Amino acid sequence: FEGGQTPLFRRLPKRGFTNINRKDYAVVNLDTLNRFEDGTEVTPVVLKEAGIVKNEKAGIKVLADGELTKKLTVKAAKFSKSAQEAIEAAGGSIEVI
Amino acid sequence: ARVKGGTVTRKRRKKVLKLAKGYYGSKHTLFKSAKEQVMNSYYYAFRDRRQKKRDFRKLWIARINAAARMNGLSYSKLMHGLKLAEIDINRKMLADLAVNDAAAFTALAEQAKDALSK
Amino acid sequence: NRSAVRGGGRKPWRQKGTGRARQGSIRSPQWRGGGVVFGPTPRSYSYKFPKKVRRLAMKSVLSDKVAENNLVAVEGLSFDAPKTKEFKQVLANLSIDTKVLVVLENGNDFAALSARNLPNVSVVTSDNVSVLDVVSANKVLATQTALTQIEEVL
RNA sequence: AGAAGGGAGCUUGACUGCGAGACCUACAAGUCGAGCAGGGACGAAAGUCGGGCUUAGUGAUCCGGUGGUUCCGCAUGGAA
RNA sequence: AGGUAGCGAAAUUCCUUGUCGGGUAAGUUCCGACCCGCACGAAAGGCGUAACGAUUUGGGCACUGUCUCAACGAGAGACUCGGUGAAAUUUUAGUACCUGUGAAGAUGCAGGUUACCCGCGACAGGACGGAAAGACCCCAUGGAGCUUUACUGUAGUUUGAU
RNA sequence: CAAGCGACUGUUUAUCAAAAACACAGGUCUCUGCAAAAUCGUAAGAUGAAGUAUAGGGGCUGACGCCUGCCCGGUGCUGGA
RNA sequence: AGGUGUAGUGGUAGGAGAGCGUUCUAAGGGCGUUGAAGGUCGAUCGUGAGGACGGCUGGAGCGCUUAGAAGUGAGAAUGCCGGUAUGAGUAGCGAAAGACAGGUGAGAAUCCUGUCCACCGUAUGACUAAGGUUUCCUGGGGAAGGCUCGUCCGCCCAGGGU
RNA sequence: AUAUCCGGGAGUCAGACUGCGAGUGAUAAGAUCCGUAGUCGAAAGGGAAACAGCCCAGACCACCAGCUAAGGUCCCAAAAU
RNA sequence: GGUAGCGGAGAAAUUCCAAACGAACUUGGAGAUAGCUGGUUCUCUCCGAAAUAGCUUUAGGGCUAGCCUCGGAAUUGAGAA
RNA sequence: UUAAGUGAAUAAGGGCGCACGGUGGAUGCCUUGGCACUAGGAGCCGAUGAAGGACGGGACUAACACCGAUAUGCUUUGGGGAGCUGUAAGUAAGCUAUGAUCCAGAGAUUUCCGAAUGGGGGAACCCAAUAUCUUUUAUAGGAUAUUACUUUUCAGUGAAUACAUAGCUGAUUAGAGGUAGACGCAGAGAACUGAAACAUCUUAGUACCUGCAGGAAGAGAAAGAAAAUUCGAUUCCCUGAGUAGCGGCGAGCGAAACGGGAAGAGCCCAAACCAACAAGCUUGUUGGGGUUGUAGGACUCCGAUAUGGUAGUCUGUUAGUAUAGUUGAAGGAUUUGGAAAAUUCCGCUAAAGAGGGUGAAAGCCCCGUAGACGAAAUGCUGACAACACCUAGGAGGAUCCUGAGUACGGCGGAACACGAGAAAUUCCGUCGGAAUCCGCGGGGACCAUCCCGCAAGGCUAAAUACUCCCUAGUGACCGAUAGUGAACCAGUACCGUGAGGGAAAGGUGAAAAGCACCCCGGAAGGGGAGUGAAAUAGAUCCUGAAACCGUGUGCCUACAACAAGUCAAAGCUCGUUAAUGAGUGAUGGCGUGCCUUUUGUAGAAUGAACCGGCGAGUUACGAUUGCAUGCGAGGUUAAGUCGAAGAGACGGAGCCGCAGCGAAAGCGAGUCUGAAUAGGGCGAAUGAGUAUGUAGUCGUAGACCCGAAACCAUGUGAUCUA
Ligand SMILES: [K+]
Ligand SMILES: [K+]
Ligand SMILES: [K+]
Ligand SMILES: [K+]
Ligand SMILES: [K+]
Ligand SMILES: [K+]
Ligand SMILES: [K+]
Ligand SMILES: [K+]
Ligand SMILES: [K+]
Ligand SMILES: [K+]
Ligand SMILES: [K+]
Ligand SMILES: [K+]
Ligand SMILES: [K+]
Ligand SMILES: [K+]
Ligand SMILES: [K+]
Ligand SMILES: [K+]
Ligand SMILES: [K+]
Ligand SMILES: [K+]
Ligand SMILES: [K+]
Ligand SMILES: [K+]
Ligand SMILES: [K+]
Ligand SMILES: [K+]
Ligand SMILES: [K+]
Ligand SMILES: [K+]
Ligand SMILES: [K+]
Ligand SMILES: [K+]
Ligand SMILES: [K+]
Ligand SMILES: [K+]
Ligand SMILES: [K+]
Ligand SMILES: [K+]
Ligand SMILES: [K+]
Ligand SMILES: [K+]
Ligand SMILES: [K+]
Ligand SMILES: [K+]
Ligand SMILES: [K+]
Ligand SMILES: [K+]
Ligand SMILES: [K+]
Ligand SMILES: [K+]
Ligand SMILES: [K+]
Ligand SMILES: [K+]
Ligand SMILES: [K+]
Ligand SMILES: [K+]
Ligand SMILES: [K+]
Ligand SMILES: [K+]
Ligand SMILES: [K+]
Ligand SMILES: [K+]
Ligand SMILES: [K+]
Ligand SMILES: [K+]
Ligand SMILES: [K+]
Ligand SMILES: [K+]
Ligand SMILES: [K+]
Ligand SMILES: [K+]
Ligand SMILES: [K+]
Ligand SMILES: [K+]
Ligand SMILES: [K+]
Ligand SMILES: [K+]
Ligand SMILES: [Mg+2]
Ligand SMILES: [Mg+2]
Ligand SMILES: [Mg+2]
Ligand SMILES: [Mg+2]
Ligand SMILES: [Mg+2]
Ligand SMILES: [Mg+2]
Ligand SMILES: [Mg+2]
Ligand SMILES: [Mg+2]
Ligand SMILES: [Mg+2]
Ligand SMILES: [Mg+2]
Ligand SMILES: [Mg+2]
Ligand SMILES: [Mg+2]
Ligand SMILES: [Mg+2]
Ligand SMILES: [Mg+2]
Ligand SMILES: [Mg+2]
Ligand SMILES: [Mg+2]
Ligand SMILES: [Mg+2]
Ligand SMILES: [Mg+2]
Ligand SMILES: [Mg+2]
Ligand SMILES: [Mg+2]
Ligand SMILES: [Mg+2]
Ligand SMILES: [Mg+2]
Ligand SMILES: [Mg+2]
Ligand SMILES: [Mg+2]
Ligand SMILES: [Mg+2]
Ligand SMILES: [Mg+2]
Ligand SMILES: [Mg+2]
Ligand SMILES: [Mg+2]
Ligand SMILES: [Mg+2]
Ligand SMILES: [Mg+2]
Ligand SMILES: [Mg+2]
Ligand SMILES: [Mg+2]
Ligand SMILES: [Mg+2]
Ligand SMILES: [Mg+2]
Ligand SMILES: [Mg+2]
Ligand SMILES: [Mg+2]
Ligand SMILES: [Mg+2]
Ligand SMILES: [Mg+2]
Ligand SMILES: [Mg+2]
Ligand SMILES: [Mg+2]
Ligand SMILES: [Mg+2]
Ligand SMILES: [Mg+2]
Ligand SMILES: [Mg+2]
Ligand SMILES: [Mg+2]
Ligand SMILES: [Mg+2]
Ligand SMILES: [Mg+2]
Ligand SMILES: [Mg+2]
Ligand SMILES: [Mg+2]
Ligand SMILES: [Mg+2]
Ligand SMILES: [Mg+2]
Ligand SMILES: [Mg+2]
Ligand SMILES: [Mg+2]
Ligand SMILES: [Mg+2]
Ligand SMILES: [Mg+2]
Ligand SMILES: [Mg+2]
Ligand SMILES: [Mg+2]
Ligand SMILES: [Mg+2]
Ligand SMILES: [Mg+2]
Ligand SMILES: [Mg+2]
Ligand SMILES: [Mg+2]
Ligand SMILES: [Mg+2]
Ligand SMILES: [Mg+2]
Ligand SMILES: [Mg+2]
Ligand SMILES: [Mg+2]
Ligand SMILES: [Mg+2]
Ligand SMILES: [Mg+2]
Ligand SMILES: [Mg+2]
Ligand SMILES: [Mg+2]
Ligand SMILES: [Mg+2]
Ligand SMILES: [Mg+2]
Repeated sequence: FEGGQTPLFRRLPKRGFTNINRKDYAVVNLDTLNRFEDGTEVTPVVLKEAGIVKNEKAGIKVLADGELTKKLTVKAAKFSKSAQEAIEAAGGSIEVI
Repeated sequence: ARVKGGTVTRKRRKKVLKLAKGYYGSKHTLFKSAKEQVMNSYYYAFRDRRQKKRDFRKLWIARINAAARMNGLSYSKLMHGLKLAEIDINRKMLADLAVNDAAAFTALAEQAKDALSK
Repeated sequence: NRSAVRGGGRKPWRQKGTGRARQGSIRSPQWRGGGVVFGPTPRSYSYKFPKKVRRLAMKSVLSDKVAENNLVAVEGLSFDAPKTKEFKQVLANLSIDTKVLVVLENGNDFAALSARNLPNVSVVTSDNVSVLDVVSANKVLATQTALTQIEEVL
């Protein structure tokens, strides 16, 4: 309350809408995948047991923030293009579930 | 738990009343009157510890002035002359000599008069 | 509070003209017999530390007893029938005269019965042992199986 | 008046995306802006042009109208 | 559609104690009259009116302590004594005057002046005395009652369809 | 003796106003054909009336005497449609 | 742990910091009929809130240390309740006639008796409805009630009465 | 020897007088309204007789010690008749 | 005996309805709301304002900023004279 | 001698200090009673007369408690073992080992009023009818029973009116009122308030009123939730989430599903069809049959009369359990004292060292406690038995059935978090109004497709809510101004016409041993003498503060203008927590209270008569910051289960953090804008979080405390007055 001056929120427009079908993915970066040994099968189940991803939301999405250094066969709902290149550049492989 | 008033209230007021012993009527009897007068007494006592220093210097100077004139000199000229003679005796001591040891006060006065002439 | 105290609905006297202080109820808090302002209200005082903190606290008191050599482990405490004098003699056998927490394995009814009446003894079972239990005792007297059970619990 | 005043030709920059940095300022706002790109006007070129000598000519949000839209579309395709 | 009859300085006339006449030694009131009716007027009736009125208003006779102007007497209280015994109020008070000062009107501050201690009967100038959280005044995006061609509703009434 | 106001007897602000205020008989307007209009009530049921237009309701005026002029554009009411 | 040096140390609203005291809880360690708490007095200690120690009173409980929790601190609210003042021995003691003798009694202007006097008498008499609800009668009483008093009472006690 | 910046907690939104510079006012007001400095507010002490706002000056405390500020030195009343 | 509070009754005065009636009394919603007035209880230490701007159905209220306080970060030291 | 000068003492009264009293009832200690809860019990009582009352009952009886004309008790069955006739003494008269009083189970009695109910009525009163009995010669008198109203069923009478029906009489049957000031469902439904005004909105579907309940209620067995592909009645808890949404898009309002738990349970009808009966080929009654969505059933075929289940019954039997009880270890001295439990000395008991009482503080004195044990009677529960009641498989579709004035629609309202909105879903009023298995409904306007279901019929335990009462306990809850209004004869006294409002008031002592007797006094009251450890513990009785009132007197005071103190100070009087002491104080200097509110108050502004007690930032849930601890790219569980109303364990559902950018599709250490490899915004680069504690502040709540005028909703009043 501003003592009767039109409050800041009334001065500003409402914006946007919420998508009923909105899908939000649980983000996993490459530096987090360095925690698994070479040849590991990294899975949403494996990540849940590791405690890395407690809530996968609409699914696991892998992002290329850090540098990956181990060879893995990574399974996830989505892959950023850079993350796919890094995983395969490390001699691993990706699979969309 | 519940904390009832207890004895702290009475203890505190009794201390104030003790400070008010000898005050007139209700001022030594009733806590509110006694507390108000004890506060005023504190205000006076602090102020008067400064004033007593003024009052005694006023007394000594007046007594030194009377003794100075009995030696052919005013107070102000005597203190100028004593300063010229490098005498550091203070007014409490001078007033005491003025009353109790007049011969010594005269000897001081002569030194001051000598210093004034020089 | 003023709403819970009996009566007091009506205004004691008119707002103006009587020369009295204005009052809205005979149960107002400054009245004798009026409602209490604030004051106690029923509530819980319990809260839960993180589990890891609970575990560390329990190990600390147990490790403190050992560090001071106040943990007296006995092979077993057997009694054909519960008799306080006998357990009292066991405490003398082990030279325990101070407050002691006697920690017994489950099912040792007769040792618990014979120990509990002694004013300086506190009895627990190995699976119900709390930090307050341990800290209160100057000494802990634990049977061998009780110690093993504790180590399985923790 | 090295015009910002006056006349004439061609024009539509009274451009689109913007914008380092400043001024002003409780906030919300208000003001100036080099420069970059797109596509231009005038000019031989330099260059000037994001209205007018400068500073007034204005009104938040909510709610509605109209136009556009590679956005969403409550099982799905549509629609609303 | 422009106020007629009647009345009119009026329970209405501001100017206003209008003006003139009467009444008085002297009449801002009263009565009679005049009519520039600020701003009378015919059923929110006009004008008049015998009788009536604890009605308003002016004059007169009688009468008087109303007054000139106050005096005396009776009783009740007051006063003294015996009995009985409240109240409002109250920061503590050993509680003067003048001039000044100061939140601009001080028993209390300054300067000066006056004043032995304690009461009793009296009086009210002050204690901005007591009584009541000013009623006037303003304010509160207070309250209540009232009004309407304020807003929004609504009981009722009415009209149509079913 | 005289003037204002109210015709009159009455009535009223229990507790600051008894009056020139209210009422009044009289006047006038208007509604009401009876399951009247009007009013109390969601209704049933009542009052109006066990009355019936010379009666009942409502508005205004206010004994009596003499009188009560002009305006229907406006607003209401009534009728028309 | 302290020491030196320089500087600083008025303060409303208000911010920060650090403490005093109250009741209760836990643990520890203690004190109490050889006198706890509380009360009261004293010339006591600390920079402050406050803390001891003695005497007296008192007659059962209560400190201390550390930590915890709080209905945790009053001088003001025309605060609430209680007590007691001030005004005061003051206002008032509620429309009127009583006097004296004798009696009763611890005590009588005030109770009883007598005498005269005085007051009401379309009443202050005699009935009765309501209302009250034991106030009626008799014998005792004098704390309170009675505006004084009281031996008396519409009061109190004990009996009775329609 | 402070400045910014980030964050927790406020309080304040009646100001007053004095000097100086202006307006309003009658170049009246202890008036009103700004600017500017100070004091009061929230500041005790000394001086101005008394006297929030003027002059001197900022009280952590003790002293029966000294020096000064404004202002003073014939008596009240300290100090040069 | 009848009429009862969104009411009754009123020869009409805001008149009466159990000693205050522009709308009774009682209990409840209920600790109504109160930008208003009053009150708000131990101590010492450190620091210490404001009475201004902007906006406000706003003017004795509020909000952001200014001014106070506490903590923190950091720089070629950015403050003051 | 004279003159001039100086000059004490004195107090009518007053002041200060001190001592001792009175008044008063603070304080301390204590407690009869309260407050908040936990576990279990029980969750209703009434026409077989309730709740609540009135009036009565005792050797004397005013009150309370008990009881009811069988009255301070009766019978009976158990328990119990020496006293008893309540509070309450006193006298009196009695009872009890042939078992009293007392305790528990079961019965008897139970006046009058009150729903009240034969009629009436101003409750606790009055007045009847009929039958039987009784009193009197008889009338009068007395006793017992029956007699309200409506409902259900049956019978009998019986109108207008023919048969009938209505009415009427009787019988039968069942309701009628009260609560527990709670909890549930439903009808009806405010206002102050918030929105800084206010009509939408909010307060709220709250308060109030009314109906119906039940021990719980309600809901409940998919015309569901969904679209991970699936789940499989309902209820409740955690979470989702202050999210999606709603909203003068304001103030505010605010889900649901999924996930995790508690608890779990399912079943009966209508219709088709069959059979029987009755009636006017159908058209009713009864019984069978049948019960649904991977459609079921009828029907027609075959085939088994089994096997399982139960939310049945005063069916017994049995066990347990509630309602009385029994038993239950161990100390003596010594010191102090009135008294020992304190103390000292040696002992002992403990399945009991919980607690209470006892002449102070007791494991061993008492009541108890741990433990063991006990039931004639009546409940309650569980089994077991009995009995009753339900329970068929498979294959066929020709035909038949599967809830109509219903679904649904228009209009007007309401409920859904959802305010008509694009508004689905549910309901109410009004009008219109389907299909029916090749059908119908839902998946948030609507259509198609797909998927999920099968309305218009009913019932149903548990998990949930609440506590007037009962039993056993608990408390960093109260300790008489508190705690219930009420510790005490309190919903009383008292106030009010009434509704209604509503107090004050606890403490002798270990024991009354409550002061024989004497003395003054009419008494009251004192003084002795006694009792007692103490009476200055004497009933107004523990402690006994202050205001206030008084007595004694060390110092001062009758020339002085004084917020009354302070600083300086003679004199006098005293001697300490022994301190460069105490009280008083002539005289001198200085000096306008406290608080609030103000630019500024000694203020001639406010508040306080005084003293004492009480009296105001709290708690819960959330937000956020500081501090602290644990763990750390991680941190952490919630409900719940076990457990002492504890810690703890389990529980990973969920929540925060680890990735941002965008309205969004979406991309991602980037992303959005843009044509843009540009620029710019926000981010990353350039990492610290999270749980809990603690404190500061805020938000929702009365939110620091007190105060309006008023508003609304039930009631109470015309004994005043119109
Ligand atoms: K041109
Ligand atoms: K005229
Ligand atoms: K006129
Ligand atoms: K004349
Ligand atoms: K007249
Ligand atoms: K008259
Ligand atoms: K006379
Ligand atoms: K003043
Ligand atoms: K006077
Ligand atoms: K009013
Ligand atoms: K009249
Ligand atoms: K008349
Ligand atoms: K007339
Ligand atoms: K009259
Ligand atoms: K009238
Ligand atoms: K006429
Ligand atoms: K008429
Ligand atoms: K008219
Ligand atoms: K008439
Ligand atoms: K007209
Ligand atoms: K017309
Ligand atoms: K003492
Ligand atoms: K408090
Ligand atoms: K007070
Ligand atoms: K008095
Ligand atoms: K007095
Ligand atoms: K008598
Ligand atoms: K100035
Ligand atoms: K300053
Ligand atoms: K009247
Ligand atoms: K800050
Ligand atoms: K004297
Ligand atoms: K009855
Ligand atoms: K209840
Ligand atoms: K409203
Ligand atoms: K408001
Ligand atoms: K049910
Ligand atoms: K939420
Ligand atoms: K709004
Ligand atoms: K069947
Ligand atoms: K004991
Ligand atoms: K049994
Ligand atoms: K809808
Ligand atoms: K659906
Ligand atoms: K479905
Ligand atoms: K005593
Ligand atoms: K004295
Ligand atoms: K003095
Ligand atoms: K005043
Ligand atoms: K960028
Ligand atoms: K870009
Ligand atoms: K941390
Ligand atoms: K925190
Ligand atoms: K509050
Ligand atoms: K708060
Ligand atoms: K009446
Ligand atoms: Mg107190
Ligand atoms: Mg209340
Ligand atoms: Mg008063
Ligand atoms: Mg209370
Ligand atoms: Mg779709
Ligand atoms: Mg859809
Ligand atoms: Mg004239
Ligand atoms: Mg004359
Ligand atoms: Mg004339
Ligand atoms: Mg007229
Ligand atoms: Mg007319
Ligand atoms: Mg007339
Ligand atoms: Mg007298
Ligand atoms: Mg002046
Ligand atoms: Mg003056
Ligand atoms: Mg003075
Ligand atoms: Mg002065
Ligand atoms: Mg006055
Ligand atoms: Mg006022
Ligand atoms: Mg008249
Ligand atoms: Mg008359
Ligand atoms: Mg009157
Ligand atoms: Mg009169
Ligand atoms: Mg008239
Ligand atoms: Mg200083
Ligand atoms: Mg205590
Ligand atoms: Mg308190
Ligand atoms: Mg007080
Ligand atoms: Mg007097
Ligand atoms: Mg008299
Ligand atoms: Mg006579
Ligand atoms: Mg007569
Ligand atoms: Mg008599
Ligand atoms: Mg008698
Ligand atoms: Mg008397
Ligand atoms: Mg001024
Ligand atoms: Mg101020
Ligand atoms: Mg000063
Ligand atoms: Mg001041
Ligand atoms: Mg001098
Ligand atoms: Mg000279
Ligand atoms: Mg009027
Ligand atoms: Mg009245
Ligand atoms: Mg409310
Ligand atoms: Mg400072
Ligand atoms: Mg505005
Ligand atoms: Mg039941
Ligand atoms: Mg027996
Ligand atoms: Mg009857
Ligand atoms: Mg509002
Ligand atoms: Mg025993
Ligand atoms: Mg012993
Ligand atoms: Mg809604
Ligand atoms: Mg539908
Ligand atoms: Mg419909
Ligand atoms: Mg299906
Ligand atoms: Mg159930
Ligand atoms: Mg009480
Ligand atoms: Mg007490
Ligand atoms: Mg009480
Ligand atoms: Mg004593
Ligand atoms: Mg006593
Ligand atoms: Mg003199
Ligand atoms: Mg003298
Ligand atoms: Mg002022
Ligand atoms: Mg004052
Ligand atoms: Mg004064
Ligand atoms: Mg006062
Ligand atoms: Mg009534
Ligand atoms: Mg009546």
